[PDB]
Amino acid sequence: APTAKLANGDTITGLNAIINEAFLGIPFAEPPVGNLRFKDPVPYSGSLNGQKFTSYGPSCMQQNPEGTFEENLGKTALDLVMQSKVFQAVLPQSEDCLTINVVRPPGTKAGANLPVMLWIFGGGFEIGSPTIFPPAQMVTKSVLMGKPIIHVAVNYRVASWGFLAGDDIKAEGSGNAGLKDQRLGMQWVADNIAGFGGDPSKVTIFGESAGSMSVLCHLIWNDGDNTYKGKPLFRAGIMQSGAMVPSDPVDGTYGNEIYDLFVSSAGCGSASDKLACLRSASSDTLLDATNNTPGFLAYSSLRLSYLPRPDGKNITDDMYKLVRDGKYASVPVIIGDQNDEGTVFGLSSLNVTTNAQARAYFKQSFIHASDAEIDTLMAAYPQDITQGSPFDTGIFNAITPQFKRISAVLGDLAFIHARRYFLNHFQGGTKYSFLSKQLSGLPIMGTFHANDIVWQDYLLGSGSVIYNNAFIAFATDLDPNTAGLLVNWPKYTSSSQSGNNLMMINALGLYTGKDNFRTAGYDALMTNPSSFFV
Ligand SMILES: CCCCC/C=C\C/C=C\CCCCCCCC(=O)O[C@H]1CC[C@@]2(C)C(=CC[C@H]3[C@@H]4CC[C@H]([C@H](C)CCCC(C)C)[C@@]4(C)CC[C@@H]32)C1
Ligand SMILES: *[C@@H]1O[C@H](CO)[C@@H](O[C@@H]2O[C@H](CO)[C@@H](O)[C@H](O)[C@H]2NC(C)=O)[C@H](O)[C@H]1NC(C)=O
Ligand SMILES: *[C@@H]1O[C@H](CO)[C@@H](O)[C@H](O)[C@H]1NC(C)=O
Repeated sequence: APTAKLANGDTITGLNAIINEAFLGIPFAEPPVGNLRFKDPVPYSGSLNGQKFTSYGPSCMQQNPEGTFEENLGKTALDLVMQSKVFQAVLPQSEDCLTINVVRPPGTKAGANLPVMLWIFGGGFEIGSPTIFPPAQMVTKSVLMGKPIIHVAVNYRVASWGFLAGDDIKAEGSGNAGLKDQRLGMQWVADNIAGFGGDPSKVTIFGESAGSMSVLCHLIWNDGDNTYKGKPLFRAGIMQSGAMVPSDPVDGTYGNEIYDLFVSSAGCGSASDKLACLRSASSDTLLDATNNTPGFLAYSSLRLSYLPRPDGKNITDDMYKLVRDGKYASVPVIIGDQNDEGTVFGLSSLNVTTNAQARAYFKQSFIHASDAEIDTLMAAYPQDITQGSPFDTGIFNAITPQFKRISAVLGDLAFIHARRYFLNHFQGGTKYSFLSKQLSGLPIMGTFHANDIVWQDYLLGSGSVIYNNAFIAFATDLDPNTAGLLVNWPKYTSSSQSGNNLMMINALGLYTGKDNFRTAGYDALMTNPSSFFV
């Protein structure tokens, strides 16, 4: 019964879920299969008139997080689970996965002109899909606050299929395919969303983790040109854990190293035209090859095999440099973090137990860093177990003498101080920042990376007034304060400003604070960001 009219005039039918109306599995691009593998997506051209969209399509192919070229039980066990029929029955995957999803308040009709919140899932640029991030909580809340919004989730290619790099990809101009899928989805929204009751001039893009870093990539995309048909694609962005990607270009050292290993595992090591050889390999061969390169939970940890990289075309340069140079879209922004971002990633190196070992690991991970730089970093992030993450836990959580130390560095470099760097240089619009400590006390993990997904999509907690209410107010009014919070959210200007510039969250509620913690670490990492690029 719920129906919507697309830009071409097609009339589609959806699912009435009582609490909302969903249109799930709408294709937005041609299947990037066979000879279209690794290439920019192609707009869908067929007709959908008369078709019904009542269920989530399959996720793009997924890389085993324990994947690696070494043989280990974690990799194997994980393969057994993902490849099992029950798992494949619950969470199906396919290379034919470029679909978009629209969920709206009950009774919405075209012409409602409601703000749109476009969700970009995260998953290490290696796993994930819109299916595991239910929008009901966000949609119900916007109705209750009398500020209804339309939730749009776009699917995009992950791992090798969406982020293969190296000299061949570069030469062909096929870099950052997965970000191009997201960019096409945004154009699909600009063209079609009105028919669903949405206002295309009121789009706020938001994502968590790799999805958050994706949001930043969209601000600096095409050197800050976010227009399509002369109009902005989005008017605001929200970043939940992640800003700049600390990465070398598509044709750099590790981009080629991973590419060579992928090609060899694919059995294309002898082809003179390896891309052509990859494009005709079976789906299982490419899957096995991908799982033979390191996954995000493997020892390599955040030194990712697949991630966005400057390609000289769409991401014209070092992302830190682009933000420093003013090459971004001029939109207001909300960016925040979870107190203990690094704890899950610190679990990947529990065999690093001595200071010498920790030094070697950092050396191995940051190939452009000098001894002197590695020295300043290890001085700024001491072995002292009270200093590490989970933060403020004293002598607790010391699985090994380096765990808390390694966790602190990874979380700061990848998420926390990267956020500070962004806020100190971004002058494109009003900035608001938050820091959550909602789970202080949770053994080992603390206020871990991605716990915000639980409070935003699954359960109500103290953080939910931020993750739902505050975000919906921002999408609607460009000010999180219209949410009617008990604590005013102060604008952020710089980390060295006078008073409180951070909205904080604890188990009891909100309070404000300052973004002035671990400044030695910030200087050790952000003085010359590129020294720590992967
Ligand atoms: C030492 C090496 C060099 C150091 C590093 C240097 C540079 C770093 C460069 C890049 C870093 C980029 C990292 C990007 C992303 C990190 C990877 C990541 O895990 O994300 C995760 C981000 C969140 C995300 C999307 C992931 C997987 C599945 C998701 C879950 C499935 C289920 C669960 C629900 C909450 C379950 C319901 C629960 C109940 C109780 C109701 C979900 C949705 C929580 C959120 C999860 C991946
Ligand atoms: C911790 O374990 C990792 C993973 O097993 C070790 O790294 C591997 O070590 C073997 C043997 O030296 C090498 O063949 C692999 O190439 C390494 N893999 C990677 C991804 O680096 C690591 O040496 C161990 N760390 C310590 C301090 O002992
Ligand atoms: C990427 O950059 C090229 C070169 O400027 C441009 O022609 C192309 O449209 C861009 N792609 C996207 C998806 O914006």
